[PDB]
Amino acid sequence: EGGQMPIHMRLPKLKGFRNRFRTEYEIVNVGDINRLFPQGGAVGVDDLVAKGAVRKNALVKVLGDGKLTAKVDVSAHKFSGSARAKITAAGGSATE
Amino acid sequence: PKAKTHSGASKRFRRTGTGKIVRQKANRRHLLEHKPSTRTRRLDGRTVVAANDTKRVTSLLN
Amino acid sequence: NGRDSAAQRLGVKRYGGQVVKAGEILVRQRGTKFHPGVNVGRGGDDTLFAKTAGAVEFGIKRGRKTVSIVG
Amino acid sequence: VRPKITLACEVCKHRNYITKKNRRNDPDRLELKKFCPNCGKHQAHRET
RNA sequence: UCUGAUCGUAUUGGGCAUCUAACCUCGAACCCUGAAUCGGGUUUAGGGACAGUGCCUGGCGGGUAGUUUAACUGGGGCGGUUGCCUCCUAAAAUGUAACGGAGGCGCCCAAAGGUUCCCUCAACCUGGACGGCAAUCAGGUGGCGAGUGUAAAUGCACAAGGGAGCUUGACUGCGAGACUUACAAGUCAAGCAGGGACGAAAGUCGGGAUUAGUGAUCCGGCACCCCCGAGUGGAAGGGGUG
RNA sequence: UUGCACUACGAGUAAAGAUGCUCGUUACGCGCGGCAGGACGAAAAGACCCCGGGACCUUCACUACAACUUGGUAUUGAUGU
RNA sequence: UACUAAAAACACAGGUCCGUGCGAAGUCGCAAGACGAUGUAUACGGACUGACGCCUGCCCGGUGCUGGAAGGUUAAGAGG
RNA sequence: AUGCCGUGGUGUAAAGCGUGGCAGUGAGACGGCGGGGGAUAAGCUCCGUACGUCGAAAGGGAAACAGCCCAGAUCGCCGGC
RNA sequence: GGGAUGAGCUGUGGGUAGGGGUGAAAGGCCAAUCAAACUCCGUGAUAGCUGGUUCUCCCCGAAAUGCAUUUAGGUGCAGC
RNA sequence: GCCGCAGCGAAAGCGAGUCUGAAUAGGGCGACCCACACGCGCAUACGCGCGUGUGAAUAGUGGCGUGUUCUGGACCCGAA
Ligand SMILES: [Mg+2]
Ligand SMILES: [Mg+2]
Ligand SMILES: [Mg+2]
Ligand SMILES: [Mg+2]
Ligand SMILES: [Mg+2]
Ligand SMILES: [Mg+2]
Ligand SMILES: [Mg+2]
Ligand SMILES: [Mg+2]
Ligand SMILES: [Mg+2]
Ligand SMILES: [Mg+2]
Ligand SMILES: [Mg+2]
Ligand SMILES: [Mg+2]
Ligand SMILES: [Mg+2]
Ligand SMILES: [Mg+2]
Ligand SMILES: [Mg+2]
Ligand SMILES: [Mg+2]
Ligand SMILES: [Mg+2]
Ligand SMILES: [Mg+2]
Ligand SMILES: [Mg+2]
Ligand SMILES: [Mg+2]
Ligand SMILES: [Mg+2]
Ligand SMILES: [Mg+2]
Ligand SMILES: [Mg+2]
Ligand SMILES: [Mg+2]
Ligand SMILES: [Mg+2]
Ligand SMILES: [Mg+2]
Ligand SMILES: [Mg+2]
Ligand SMILES: [Mg+2]
Ligand SMILES: [Mg+2]
Ligand SMILES: [Mg+2]
Ligand SMILES: [Mg+2]
Ligand SMILES: [Mg+2]
Ligand SMILES: [Mg+2]
Ligand SMILES: [Mg+2]
Ligand SMILES: [Mg+2]
Ligand SMILES: [Mg+2]
Ligand SMILES: [Mg+2]
Ligand SMILES: [Mg+2]
Ligand SMILES: [Mg+2]
Ligand SMILES: [Mg+2]
Ligand SMILES: [Mg+2]
Ligand SMILES: [Mg+2]
Ligand SMILES: [Mg+2]
Ligand SMILES: [Mg+2]
Ligand SMILES: [Mg+2]
Ligand SMILES: [Mg+2]
Ligand SMILES: [Mg+2]
Ligand SMILES: [Mg+2]
Ligand SMILES: [Mg+2]
Ligand SMILES: [Mg+2]
Ligand SMILES: [Mg+2]
Ligand SMILES: [Mg+2]
Ligand SMILES: [Mg+2]
Ligand SMILES: [Mg+2]
Ligand SMILES: [Mg+2]
Ligand SMILES: [Mg+2]
Ligand SMILES: [Mg+2]
Ligand SMILES: [Mg+2]
Ligand SMILES: [Mg+2]
Ligand SMILES: [Mg+2]
Ligand SMILES: [Mg+2]
Ligand SMILES: [Mg+2]
Ligand SMILES: [Mg+2]
Ligand SMILES: [Mg+2]
Ligand SMILES: [Mg+2]
Ligand SMILES: [Mg+2]
Ligand SMILES: [Mg+2]
Ligand SMILES: [Mg+2]
Ligand SMILES: [Mg+2]
Ligand SMILES: [Mg+2]
Ligand SMILES: [Mg+2]
Ligand SMILES: [Mg+2]
Ligand SMILES: [Mg+2]
Ligand SMILES: [Mg+2]
Ligand SMILES: [Mg+2]
Ligand SMILES: [Zn+2]
Repeated sequence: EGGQMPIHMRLPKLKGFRNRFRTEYEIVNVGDINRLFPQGGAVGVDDLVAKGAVRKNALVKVLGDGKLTAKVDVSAHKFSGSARAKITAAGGSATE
Repeated sequence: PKAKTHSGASKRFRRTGTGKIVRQKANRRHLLEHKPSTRTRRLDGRTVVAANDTKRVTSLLN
Repeated sequence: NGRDSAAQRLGVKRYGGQVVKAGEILVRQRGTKFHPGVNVGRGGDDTLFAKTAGAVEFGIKRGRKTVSIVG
Repeated sequence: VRPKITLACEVCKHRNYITKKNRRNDPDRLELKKFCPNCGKHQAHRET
C-alpha cells in the first residue's frame, strides 16, 4: 500500500476460535420432502440421497421450512422442532 | 501450482451468506478508560468492507 | 511558526426550504451562533439537528437567529 | 498523580467501572453508588 | 524448652594435610632397530587426583562477520521541524500552499460533574478610623466594556457568569437518521427499556459553554462467563465480555 | 569519425550561444598548399554536485562468533584433620 | 607509490618502556607439529623515539595496565 | 457584486447515477484576474480561479516566434462568403 | 643524472595463495586488471534506475490534483 | 473427491431463522415474488397471510476462447 500499514494489518483479527470436533449435518426441508414424495410413505436417508436432495455418506437433519401435506414416516438424525410438529400434524412419524 | 491465500486477510475478513465481506472495527483493544460508552458501542460489532477496498480484499481472500 | 490544526468543516448543512429527515444535522458550529427552534435540538457540541421531518426555517427570536422545522 | 482506578460492586465483587481520581485530593478509597448489571440494580461501589 | 552453647553413633559437603594407583612429563635407560633426535613398548625418576579434555554455565571480546545509520529542504550540508487544538493568509458556503504571520496541548476537577432554586458584573461618582489610586461599608450611574480551570475563535447578561440544598447519569442494553471522509478512523443524535438522581410537577440527566489533553494492529496481563476441552473424566491451553 | 548535404555573413528569433528559421547583405564551378575562430569538433553512458546501490575502513552503533577466561560435573581414587 | 609523487616519507645505529624462567612469551595450525632456537634474561618478542651534544618540567582526576579482596551485586549447580 | 444549497418551470441526444472488466496519470508550462514570500525584482517561488491555451491542436494573423489574437483539419474540387 | 666492495647486482633450483601471502610501509605487489586476484558454478543474481518492444484502419479519449507513505523521480486508495 | 443444494453464532447450538440482549425491544446477518383473480376479516378503492391458477422465473456446473492476476527467469537488455 505504498508503505502505510496495510488494510490487512491495521484491522483486528476476527474474534473467537474454530471447533475442531464440530459435527455438520446435511439438511432438508419438509417442503422439499413434500415435493419429492407427493405419494407419502416411509422415507429414509438413502431415499433422500437417491432423490438427490442430500449428499451421501453424511448425517441428515430435517428442517421445518415449507408446507407438508403427505403422510410420511421419515427417519433421519436430529429433527427440528418445527419439522417434528409438521410431520405429526400431517400424520407421519419422525424417528431417529 | 495451486494458488495460496493470504493468512492475515483470512484471519481478518469473512464472507456472509450472500457474498458480502465483513470486518471488525479498530480502536477497541485497549486504552478504554477515556473512551465514552457511545464511542465503544459505535466501534462494537461487524461491518461491511468499503466499496473502495472490496477489490483488493477480494483478491487477498481468493 | 508553521503549525496549524485541521479544518473542521463547520457551517450550515441544510438551507431554508430544504426537506429533511428526522435526525439530520443542520448546522455545525462552535457555541450557539444559531439557536434551536421548534423541532430542533442542540447536541452536545452545538449541532442543531432536526427532531422531525419537515422543512428548514430560519427566523429571529428577539436577537437570536433561530433554525426551526415546520412539518 | 491521577491514576486509573477500578470500582467493584460491594456485593458481587464484579469490576464494572474504571475511572480516574487525584491521589492527593482523595487519598482514601473512592465510594460511589453505581448500577450493577449483574446484581440488576444500583449498589455501592468501592475502589479496588 | 523458637533450645542460641553443646555431646556420640549415622550422613554429608566445604577447607587444609598426606598418599599412590587413574592421568601427565620434549627427564633418563633399554627393545622393535638392520640404517631412526619419528613412533610405540618395558623399566626407572618426578608430578598427581591437580592439570588437560567433554557437557553445562557466567565474564571479556572491532580479533573477525553481517548490517543499520529517516524525511523535508529555493542544490546539498548547518540550523530548525514532524502528532493534536485556535486565529489570519483564505479571495462573504466547504476546502486551499510556503523553511508564511501569531499562539497553545501530551492536562485539570469527586467537584470545576447531575439536578432544583436564587442573584447580577466590571468601571466611574459621592460619603466613611486605620484605609492611601486601589482592602471591607452605604447610596447613585452602569446591558455587558467583568467573568468563563487552561491558547484563540465562536458563544453566553434569557445567562453557559455568581451562591446555596440534595446527589453520582463521570449509568447498563440499544439506537432511527445524519456530518465528515480514499481507506482506516473521527463526530452528532431524537427516541425505547432497565435501574436511579434531583424536582411538587413539567421535566433534565449516557461528564465538564464548545472545539486540544492523544497511539492502529500484533503480542501479553488481570477480573468475570463457564463456550471448546485431541480415547473418556478432569486439567493444561484456548474462547467471549470488561 | 560518419542522420543528411549544391553545409556564407550581419542583425534578430528560438530549449535563452543558429550552416539549416526571419529580414537583409555578399558570393562563378572545381582543386592544391597552409592556419586553427566555429562546427557547444573526436576520444571516454562527468572523475566535480545530487539520488540510489556497492565495497572497504573506524568506533564507548546493534547483534553475533573465534580466542582468552570463571565455576559445576564426568574422567576421579585413599587416608587424617 | 612496476605505468604522473624519490621527498621533509620509510629504514637505520643509538635510547626507553612492556612481556617472556624455557617443547618461554609471540606467531602458523582444529590438533599433532613447526618457527622462535639446535637460542636461555648481556636472550628473544612487542611498542614508541631515532647519530652525536645539552636536556627531557607539572598532572594518576578519565581510560588502560599491574596488584589487593573488607563490603555490595552477580551464572550454572545444590536446596526444595 | 459574484459564487454556494434547495425548489417550480423552460430547453438540451451522445448529461448524470449504480455496479463490474481494463487502464493511464499522480515532475506540468505559459497567459488573464485575486493573494502570500521576495526589494512588491526576476523567463523567481507558493496558493485560488465550471478562467484560457499548450501538453495531446493542425490551419490564418503577430517578420521569425509551444502557451498571445482568430479558429478546432472525415476526404476530394483550378467554386463562393 | 644516482649507486657502482655493498643493506650490491645477477643465473639456476626451490618456498609462502586470496580476508590469505608478502611488504626498509606506497594500500604497494601477488602473470599488462588489486581498499580483497583469476576461473567455473549458485545464475537467466538484483537494480523504486537507463535503454528497447516489430502490420493496419474505425469509435471514444485523459492526468500532472487530494489523502497516506523509510515518502517526495516509487506506490496504495480517491479524482479524471 | 469438488462445486451447488440454508443460514446465523467465538462456540456449545438452533434453524427460515439466528446472535446480542432481562425484552414477544431495537438492531446485524439471512430467507421471504405479486402485472392478478377468487372465499375468508378487510377498504370507497389499494392489498394484507393462506388453497389453486391469470402459469409470477429462478440455477448451477463442466469444457473451450479472451482480458487481468498468482508462483515460476515471466516482455527483452544492463552493473558495481
Ligand atoms: Mg479485549
Ligand atoms: Mg467502556
Ligand atoms: Mg483552523
Ligand atoms: Mg463533552
Ligand atoms: Mg474535595
Ligand atoms: Mg581435574
Ligand atoms: Mg568486538
Ligand atoms: Mg565492522
Ligand atoms: Mg545480505
Ligand atoms: Mg533529506
Ligand atoms: Mg538549504
Ligand atoms: Mg477562510
Ligand atoms: Mg471560507
Ligand atoms: Mg509548542
Ligand atoms: Mg458548571
Ligand atoms: Mg450542585
Ligand atoms: Mg453558573
Ligand atoms: Mg469516564
Ligand atoms: Mg446507529
Ligand atoms: Mg427507568
Ligand atoms: Mg437523552
Ligand atoms: Mg474546557
Ligand atoms: Mg508485526
Ligand atoms: Mg480429553
Ligand atoms: Mg482456563
Ligand atoms: Mg551554451
Ligand atoms: Mg545571442
Ligand atoms: Mg547570429
Ligand atoms: Mg541566417
Ligand atoms: Mg531551407
Ligand atoms: Mg584546403
Ligand atoms: Mg578550428
Ligand atoms: Mg566535446
Ligand atoms: Mg565524490
Ligand atoms: Mg571442566
Ligand atoms: Mg610512479
Ligand atoms: Mg618520478
Ligand atoms: Mg632520491
Ligand atoms: Mg616511504
Ligand atoms: Mg606457547
Ligand atoms: Mg626487561
Ligand atoms: Mg609504551
Ligand atoms: Mg619519527
Ligand atoms: Mg631502534
Ligand atoms: Mg591520570
Ligand atoms: Mg589511572
Ligand atoms: Mg589512583
Ligand atoms: Mg583490576
Ligand atoms: Mg469564496
Ligand atoms: Mg469503471
Ligand atoms: Mg509523487
Ligand atoms: Mg506533484
Ligand atoms: Mg498575480
Ligand atoms: Mg506572487
Ligand atoms: Mg516559472
Ligand atoms: Mg493562473
Ligand atoms: Mg508528456
Ligand atoms: Mg497551432
Ligand atoms: Mg483542448
Ligand atoms: Mg498558428
Ligand atoms: Mg469578399
Ligand atoms: Mg657517493
Ligand atoms: Mg660512482
Ligand atoms: Mg617456484
Ligand atoms: Mg579475496
Ligand atoms: Mg593514504
Ligand atoms: Mg600487474
Ligand atoms: Mg569482499
Ligand atoms: Mg538461487
Ligand atoms: Mg473526440
Ligand atoms: Mg513508516
Ligand atoms: Mg459459521
Ligand atoms: Mg454486549
Ligand atoms: Mg432480528
Ligand atoms: Mg451454462
Ligand atoms: Zn453487583
